[PDB]
Amino acid sequence: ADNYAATRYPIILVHGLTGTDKYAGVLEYWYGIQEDLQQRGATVYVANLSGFQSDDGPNGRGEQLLAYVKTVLAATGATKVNLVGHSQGGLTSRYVAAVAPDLVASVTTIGTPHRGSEFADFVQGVLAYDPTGLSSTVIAAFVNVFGILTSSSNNTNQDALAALKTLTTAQAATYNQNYPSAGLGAPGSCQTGAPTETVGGNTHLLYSWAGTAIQPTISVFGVTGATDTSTIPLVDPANALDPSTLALFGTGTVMVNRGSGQNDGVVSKCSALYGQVLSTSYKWNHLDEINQLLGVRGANAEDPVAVIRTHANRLKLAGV
Ligand SMILES: [Ca+2]
Repeated sequence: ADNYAATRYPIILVHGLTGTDKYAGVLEYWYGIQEDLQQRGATVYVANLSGFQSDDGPNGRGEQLLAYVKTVLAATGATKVNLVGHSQGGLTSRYVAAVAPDLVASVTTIGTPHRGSEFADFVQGVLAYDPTGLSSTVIAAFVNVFGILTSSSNNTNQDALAALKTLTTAQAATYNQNYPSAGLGAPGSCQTGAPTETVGGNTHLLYSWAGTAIQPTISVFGVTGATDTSTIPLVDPANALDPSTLALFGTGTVMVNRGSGQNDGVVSKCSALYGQVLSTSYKWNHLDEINQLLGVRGANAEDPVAVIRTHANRLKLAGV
């Protein structure tokens, strides 16, 4: 213990897809990160939202988080919170920052698809290929039951198709239209915006970082091969001990063929840019960003727990 990560305002960790579980259910989402932060003097809360849903909407994750923030403020006696989200959680965070600017002090997005995911476009295109349209109903029924069963609170508010639609490239562009941010650059620019945003009296510190383990190598006959820079070639134990390692290399290959460029298996570099970009050089796949699975990472991957801890100190020195 010490006060290295002792920020003025409480930190709320915001999850992306999968299960309406903040963590727990069958394993914590932010693996070992809450314990580490607490040990260094931080007040941390983990949001428990719908794993499958859109961010906006009456029953979306955005309104669920707003409610949660209010509960935390009432409990801690604090006046604002620092929001840090991974994946879709970064989009849920932007919603609260937009809808309730006076209750937010900073927004940090880790591997967030601000411009959507090319892999999402792929999955939906596949689903839409069924001329009878029956598959979409069955897979939705299957993913929804999964969500409620994996949910810690066994939340019945799941909508697999809404969540899929949300991570889509086209839908993201509409989201950015409805919930603009000074941290965002022009669409199609692959550029970031300003490091802060002042929503009338309230100023927000904006940060982001991406993982770019999946790099495009060569193209031949149309296809482009990719490389997983987070692992030592072939022999890396991560390939054996963490099944998401190879899985994300594969989804990352599909993305490279959809013109995404370097990515983390789900989100590309350009789609993740927001506010003050601390780095896009991390050799991490989408799940390494949150120290998964069970803390397993490739030999070339930076320590995610260390980066997040260092960031809580960054906020502290910034005054939030
Ligand atoms: Ca991993």
